[PDB]
Amino acid sequence: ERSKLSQEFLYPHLNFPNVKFLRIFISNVSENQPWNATWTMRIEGRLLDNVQANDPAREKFSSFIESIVVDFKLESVKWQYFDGLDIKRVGSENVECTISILRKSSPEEPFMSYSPQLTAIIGLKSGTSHDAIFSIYKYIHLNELLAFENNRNNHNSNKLTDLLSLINSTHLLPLQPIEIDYTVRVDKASTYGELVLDIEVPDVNALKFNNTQRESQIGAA
Amino acid sequence: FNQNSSKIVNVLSKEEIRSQIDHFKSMLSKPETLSIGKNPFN
Amino acid sequence: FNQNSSKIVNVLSKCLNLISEIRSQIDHFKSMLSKPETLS
Amino acid sequence: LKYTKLIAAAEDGSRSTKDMIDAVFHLRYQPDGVVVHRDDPALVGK
Repeated sequence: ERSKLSQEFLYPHLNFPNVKFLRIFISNVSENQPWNATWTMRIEGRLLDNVQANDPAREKFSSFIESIVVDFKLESVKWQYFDGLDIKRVGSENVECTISILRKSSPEEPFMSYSPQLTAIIGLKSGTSHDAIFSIYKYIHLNELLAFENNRNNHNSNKLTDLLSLINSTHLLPLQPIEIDYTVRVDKASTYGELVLDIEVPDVNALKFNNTQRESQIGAA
Repeated sequence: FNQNSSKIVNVLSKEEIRSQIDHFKSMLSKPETLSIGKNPFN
Repeated sequence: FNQNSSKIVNVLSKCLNLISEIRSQIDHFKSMLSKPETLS
Repeated sequence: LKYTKLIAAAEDGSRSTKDMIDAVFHLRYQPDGVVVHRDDPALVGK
């Protein structure tokens, strides 16, 4: 019960893993351009399964997505909360743009993304608050900075334990989005298979089966 | 390991090497893990 | 941990070979990163 | 215990990377949470 939060009991679940895998395609298809201007580009998404596209009950790519932003360098499209998103415009020269894709985050998910000022000190991108606090305390004890502590944590994180334990709380941040740079191809008619990116999405069923079957609860039973 | 890497890079602070130091520090900001899930197709 | 340590050591060896008290520091850093003494 | 030999072989220096991961893994793994393929030889076949 004391160590429910340490990642030692949460990270790998080789018997019942916690994540699904989603694949995203970014493309554009130039058609009937001078050889007016057609400019459609699409963001497609699909869960890797033996499931077929025609079969109903398939999860939509937009089932687990929060925000999609596309900024050109025209006008910028933002989507707030369809298996594909298509954007068709006019113009033929070319454009390069930034795509930001944010994923839905469950409340059952127990991991918080760290800020770059933290993951520099501890080689961990994401963990519970407990892990960050334990590692920071192990760090100040390892370098004999101990109840006053003065250093690298200071210049990185930019007085006492009761002070640091909330500076770190502030350091923890909500899920950050994925950033990609994508260039529309005007002469390259089909840009379909080039940019394929794979991300992992939460599996709520595994999280629910896991948090209700914990060593603490079974031990109490 | 993180402490020593950051230290020796701050000492290497003193073109190609500039972009490479930027790449290194960005990489240190984001280490990689393994994500494991079930296998849909055997 | 193994993979991250390996990648960092490779890119640091590259950056050090590209930049080749200052000279002695660079030599000692080369020697240190050669083997994984950076952990200890 | 089950992994007492895979754990020992990990830190003794032998089986530095690929040998170990293939020994553990049925399940699917990718080398990171987000994997982007800027250009792929097999994927452009679509």
